[PDB]
Amino acid sequence: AVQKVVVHPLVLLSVVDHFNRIGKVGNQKRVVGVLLGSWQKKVLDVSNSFAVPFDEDDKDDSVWFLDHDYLENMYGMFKKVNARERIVGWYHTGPKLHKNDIAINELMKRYCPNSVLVIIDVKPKDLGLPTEAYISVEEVHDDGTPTSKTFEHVTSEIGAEEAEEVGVEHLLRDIKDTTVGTLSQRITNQVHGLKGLNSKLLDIRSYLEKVATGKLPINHQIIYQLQDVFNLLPDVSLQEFVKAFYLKTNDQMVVVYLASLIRSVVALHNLINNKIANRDAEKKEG
Amino acid sequence: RPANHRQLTFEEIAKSAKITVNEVELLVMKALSVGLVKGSIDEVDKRVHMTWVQPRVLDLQQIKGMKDRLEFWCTDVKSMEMLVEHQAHDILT
Amino acid sequence: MLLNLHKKSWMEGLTLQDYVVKEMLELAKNYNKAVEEEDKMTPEQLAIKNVGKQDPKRHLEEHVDVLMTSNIVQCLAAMLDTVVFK
Amino acid sequence: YLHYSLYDQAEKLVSKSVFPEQANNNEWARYLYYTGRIKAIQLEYSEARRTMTNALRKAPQHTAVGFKQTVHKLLIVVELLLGEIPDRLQFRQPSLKRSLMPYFLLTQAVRTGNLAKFNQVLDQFGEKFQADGTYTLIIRLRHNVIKTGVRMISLSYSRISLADIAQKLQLDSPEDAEFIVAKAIRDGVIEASINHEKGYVQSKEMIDIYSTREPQLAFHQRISFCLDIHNMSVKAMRFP
Amino acid sequence: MSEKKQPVDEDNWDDDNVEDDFSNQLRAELEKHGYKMETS
Amino acid sequence: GIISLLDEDEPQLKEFALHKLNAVVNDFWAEISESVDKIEVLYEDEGFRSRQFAALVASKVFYHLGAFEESLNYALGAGDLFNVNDNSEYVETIIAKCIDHYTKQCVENADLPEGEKKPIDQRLEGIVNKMFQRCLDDHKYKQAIGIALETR
Amino acid sequence: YLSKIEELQLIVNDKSQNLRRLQAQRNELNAKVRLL
Amino acid sequence: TIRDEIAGCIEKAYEKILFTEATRILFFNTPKKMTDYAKKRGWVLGPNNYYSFASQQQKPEDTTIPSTELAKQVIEYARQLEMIV
Amino acid sequence: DLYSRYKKLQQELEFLEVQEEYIKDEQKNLKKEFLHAQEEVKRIQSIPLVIGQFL
Repeated sequence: AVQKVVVHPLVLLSVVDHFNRIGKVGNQKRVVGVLLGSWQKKVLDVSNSFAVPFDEDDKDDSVWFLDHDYLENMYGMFKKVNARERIVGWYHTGPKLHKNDIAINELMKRYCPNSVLVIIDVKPKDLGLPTEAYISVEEVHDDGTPTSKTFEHVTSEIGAEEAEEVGVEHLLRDIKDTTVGTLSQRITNQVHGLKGLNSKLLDIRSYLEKVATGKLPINHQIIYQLQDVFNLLPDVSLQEFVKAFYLKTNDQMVVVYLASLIRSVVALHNLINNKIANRDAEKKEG
Repeated sequence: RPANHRQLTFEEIAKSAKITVNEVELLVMKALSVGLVKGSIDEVDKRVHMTWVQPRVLDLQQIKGMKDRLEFWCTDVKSMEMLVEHQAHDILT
Repeated sequence: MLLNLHKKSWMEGLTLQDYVVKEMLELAKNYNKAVEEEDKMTPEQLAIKNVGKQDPKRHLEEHVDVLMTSNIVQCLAAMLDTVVFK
Repeated sequence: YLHYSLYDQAEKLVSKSVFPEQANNNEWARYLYYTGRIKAIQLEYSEARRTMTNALRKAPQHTAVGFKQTVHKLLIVVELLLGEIPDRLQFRQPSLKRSLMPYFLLTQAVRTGNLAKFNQVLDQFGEKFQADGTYTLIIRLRHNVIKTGVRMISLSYSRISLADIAQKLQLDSPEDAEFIVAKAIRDGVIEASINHEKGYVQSKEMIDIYSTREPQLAFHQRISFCLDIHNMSVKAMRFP
Repeated sequence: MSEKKQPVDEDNWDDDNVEDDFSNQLRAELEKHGYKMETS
Repeated sequence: GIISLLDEDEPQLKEFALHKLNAVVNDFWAEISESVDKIEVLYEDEGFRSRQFAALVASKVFYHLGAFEESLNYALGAGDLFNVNDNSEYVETIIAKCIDHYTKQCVENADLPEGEKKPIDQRLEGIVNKMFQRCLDDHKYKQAIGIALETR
Repeated sequence: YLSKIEELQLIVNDKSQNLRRLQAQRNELNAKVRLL
Repeated sequence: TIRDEIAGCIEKAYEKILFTEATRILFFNTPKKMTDYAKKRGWVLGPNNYYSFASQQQKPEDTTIPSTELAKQVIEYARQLEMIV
Repeated sequence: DLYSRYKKLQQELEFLEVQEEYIKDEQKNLKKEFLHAQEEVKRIQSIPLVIGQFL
C-alpha cells in the first residue's frame, strides 16, 4: 500500500490560495480540501488538488459538509481535462487531530481504499519538512472494541517535475547550490543535533511527563523497545569506545594523511601560480 | 549489567544459567542460532560478544538510564554542537 | 516556502539525513592522482623561453577548487564521529 | 660584547621585540648567527642546530673567500657540541682549508676518542679559534665521545650489557658504566631499564613510531606551516 | 661583502667518510680479513 | 646589580642608589624589569622619601618597555618631577601618549555629558593646561584653537 | 610636540587605499568576464 | 644538590643498599638519615604507585582523547581554510 | 591648519575604508554570479540534440 509519495508544491499553493479565499473573510478559519492524485506506482504522485467549501463544528465535532456536485462533477470535468489525475486523498489544516478525522476517513476510504490525508501548515518556518501523510488501517487494539480506524502515518516526502519553478526561483534570486563546505552542512549540523536532541528532550520530557501523569508507555512498548535501538550504544562512565580507540585511530589515519599529503600538494598548486602570475604582471611596469 | 563489560567471563553464565563451566559453548552457539542476539563470541576464553537485544524496562519507569544517558547525551551533542557553532562562528561569514 | 522546499527538497538531503564519506574518498584519491598528473604534465610547457609571441590556446589548468571543497568535505565528514558522537 | 660584556643577553630577553619583517634576511641571518653563538655559550644545543642550519640556508651568499665558510665553521661547532656530527666533507670549501687545518683533525678527534689527539689538537691546534672562542668544547669533547658511542651502540643494540659497554669505548668501571647509563639517559632517551639483579641492563628498543598517531599528531602543525605559506600566497596577491 | 665581523676573520674526498671510519679500524681491509678463517 | 642595595630599607643610601640608577640606567634595563615589585615596595611606602623618583626610574624601565597605564601611574605618583621636567624626548614621548590618554579622556568626557564621568587626575590635566600656558605665551592661533578644541 | 607627526603616521592608513583601488580593479576584471 | 634519580627509579624500601656509586646521600646504610631520605616527603614519583614496585617512569599512559582535540584542530583548520577561502 | 587637516585626513580615510567594503562585497557576489553564469548557461546540454555535419 501507501509507503512514500511524490508531491509537487502546486498543491501547496493550491492550499495557500484557498487560504487567501477564507483568510480575510475568516469565520471558520480552516482550509480543508481534496487531494487529487495521479496514482502511478506504489509511490504516489499528485499534480492537482482542490479545496471543498467546508465547515467543521466543535460541539460533538462531527458536523462537516462537502459539496457533492463540486465533489463529483467537478472531478468529472477534471477527469475529462485530465483522466490521468484521479482521487487519492484529501487535506486539511489545524494540525491538532480531532474526532471528525475518522468520519472523513470513513468517507475517504470508499473513494479510494488506501487513501491518505494531508495535515498541512499555512506558515512553515520549520526545521523543516513539509506537510503530512497518513495511512488508514485497522489494527483494532488489544481492547476488543468494534473496528478501530486509527490513523497510521506514512513517511512523507517530496518529488519534482520539469518546468515548475521557472518564475519562482527567478523571483527569489537567493539560490546558492554549490557552497557545501562552509554553510550548507553546518545548517544540517545545527538542525539534526539541536532539533533532534530537543525532539529527544521532548521524548525524555514527554515520557517523564508520562512517568508523572500520562500514558507511561505500556502496551505501546515499542517506545522503549525502540529506545533500545537507540541503546545500541550505552556509553557507561568511560563513554565506551576504548575498543574503537585504535579503530578511530585508524580512521583519523587515512583522512589526516590525505590532509597532510593532499593539502601540501594544494599549496604546491596555489603558491606557484600565485607567485609566477603576480611576478609577471607586477614587474611589467609599462 | 550496566554495559562497558561486553567481553567478559563465564562463571556468571555458569552460575545464573544453572549450567556448568563446560556446557557454555552449546549455550552460546545455540543461542546464536535462535536469533535473539548475533554477536560472535570470543570463544578462546569463553568471552561473550553481543549485539541487538530485547528490553525489559529500566529503572522502574526508566528514570536513571533515560536521564543520565539520554539527556546527558542531549546536552553533550547539543552543547558541543554549540561549540561547533562557536568555532564555526563566522565561517559562514 | 518554495525556497525552503527547494534547497530542502530540490537539493538532496533533508538535513537529518546527510549527517560518500569514504568511498567517495577512494574515488577522490583516484581523482587526486589522475587530475594531478595532468596538472603536472602541462605547465612544464609554459613560456620557459624569452619569446614575445602573443597567441594563447586557453585551457586554464589550475584544478584547485575540486581539491579544496572536496577535502573540506572529507575533513569535516571525518569529523562526524567526534561531532555527532559527543 | 661577547668580546667585552656579558650581562646583555638577559637584557635582550626583555628587549626581544621580535621584528618579523626580516626584509634583507642578511642582517637577520647574521642576527641568528650571533644569537646562535649565544645559545652555544648558553649551552643550548638542540635549539642551536635547527636555528643555525636555518641561518646557513638563509644565506644566499657567494664570493668563496670564506665569509659563509668562516661563519659556518663556528656555526657547526654546535654540532661538535651535540655529541653527533657527520663527516664534514659535505661542508668544506678549500679556501677555508688554511683555517680548518685544526678543524678536520679536531672532528677526527670527535669521531675517535683519543686523549692524545684531544690534548694535541688542544695545545697545537688551539690557535686562531680563541679569537672566536672555542674552549667550551674542550671540556665536553669527552661527552661528545660518549654520546657518539652511545648513539652507535644504542641504535645498534636492543639489549647491551653493562660491563661490556664499560669496554666498548675507553670507559672505567661497571659502576662508571651504570653511572654513564643514567647519564646516557639524562633527558629521556630510548628505554634502558637496568636488569636490577645482576643482568647488567635489560634495555630494549622502543616502538610505535610506525605510522599511527605521532605523525598525525605533528601533521596538524606541518599543515599549520603550510597554511602560513598560504598566508604568504595571500600576501603575494596583496603585494600589488 | 663586508658583513661587519667576517672580514676580520671528486678527487679523494667523498671517500673521507669511509676513511675516517677506517682510520684505526681495519687499516689493512683484507690482510687480517683473508686470514681470519684460520684463526678459528 | 642594585637590588642588593635595595635590600636596605633606610633611604639614606637610597639617594646614592637612585643617583646610580639614573647613571647606569641605560645599561641595566633588565635590572628593574623584574624588580618592578620592589619598585612598588619603595613606591607604596609612606616613609620612603623618594617614591616619586622611584616612579621616575619606573618611568625609565617602562620607557625602555613603553607602557601606557604605567605612565598614567607616573603622572599620578611622580608628581613634581612629572610636571617640571618637560625638556626631553624621554619625558615628552610618555607624556605625549599621556596627552593622547587625555584626548581620549576628553572623548569619554564627550561620550556622556551629564555628570557621572570617569575620574580625572588633576595632574594629567595639570600638564594639559601647563603645556597650554606655553600655547598662550606662544600666542599662535593654532596653539589657541587646537588645544581649545582637542579638549572639546 | 605630539600633535605634529601623527599626520605623517596617517599614511599607514593610505596603504589600505592602494589595496582598495586594486581590488576595485579586480572587480573591474570580473565585470567584463560576466559581460562575456 | 646531589640528586635522587635512582630513588626515582628503583629505591623506596628495598634495593638492600645503593652504596657503591659514591653518591653522598646514598651512603649511610640505615640510620634515620637515609631512612628519612627513603621516606622523604613520600616517594618522589607521586600518585598510583611506589618504587617498592616501580612504575619505571611515572605511569602516564593516558588515551587518544587528543584525537578529539586534534579534531578541534581540524575544526579551526577548516576555519582557517575559510579565512584563506 | 593642523587642527583641520588632521581632522579631515581621518575623515577621508574612514570614507575610503567604508568604500572598500562595497567592492569587497561585490567581489564576494560576482564570483557566485559567475558560477551561476557557468552552470545555468551550461544547462544548454542534450535537450534531444540532432546529428548533422560541420562545414
